[PDB]
Amino acid sequence: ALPTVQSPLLSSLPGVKHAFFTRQGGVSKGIYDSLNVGRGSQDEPADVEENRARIARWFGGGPEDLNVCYQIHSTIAIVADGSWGDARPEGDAVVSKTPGVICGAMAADCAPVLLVDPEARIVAAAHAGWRGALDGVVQSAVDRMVELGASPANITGVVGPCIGPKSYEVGLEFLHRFEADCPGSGRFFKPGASEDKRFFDLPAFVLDRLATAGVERREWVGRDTRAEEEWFFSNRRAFLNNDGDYGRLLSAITLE
Repeated sequence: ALPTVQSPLLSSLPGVKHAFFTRQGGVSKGIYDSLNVGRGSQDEPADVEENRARIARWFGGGPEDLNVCYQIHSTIAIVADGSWGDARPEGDAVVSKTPGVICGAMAADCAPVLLVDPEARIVAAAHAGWRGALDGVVQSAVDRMVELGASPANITGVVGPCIGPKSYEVGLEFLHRFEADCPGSGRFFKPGASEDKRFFDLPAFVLDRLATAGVERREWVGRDTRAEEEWFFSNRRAFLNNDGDYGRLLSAITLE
């Protein structure tokens, strides 16, 4: 029933269920309209819990089976072998080899990444904003999966809805940070509204991180959170509209 964005690269995997959720299908009101999963947001806590329950039910489980971190834009990848209840451990990636565990990541412009090694039977959900992506959250998630038994060369990784290259405007300090800290990343920047601006291609950069991490099977679903208000929440759109907060989209994967 819940609308979802799914990838052909993951939908064919038996015993594995994944989904990049939209803003539709929930109970939240106003700027949070329907499916807001942000426990750290200013929305009604009860509604947020109901939205999380709906998503958990889509997966065939319950709220306990949902594992989502207190995201801090780090490269910290946490392993989940069971329910955390209402606990939100600090981190930006959830990894598991345990059936029933739903690994989830939240976003509203940043890039969610779902990964899986279909042979070792290991899954993971990562939160890759510009900071996490630059610092290595993708490689970290892959490394954590490997600790559980995964093999880089057998991992499939998909980037979900996020702010697109036609929507992500950034300044020169941002540009220079990437050019200096990540050699060659300048190719992911495009001409902006002025010489003082540039458009950053986040999904392309994240795909590059996956490739550098040994992930050979990858893709971006090609959905722009900022551009498609009909389907996605967007921090950038919230900024431009002067909203003091925004709804959060969930992206998750699980070993059935």
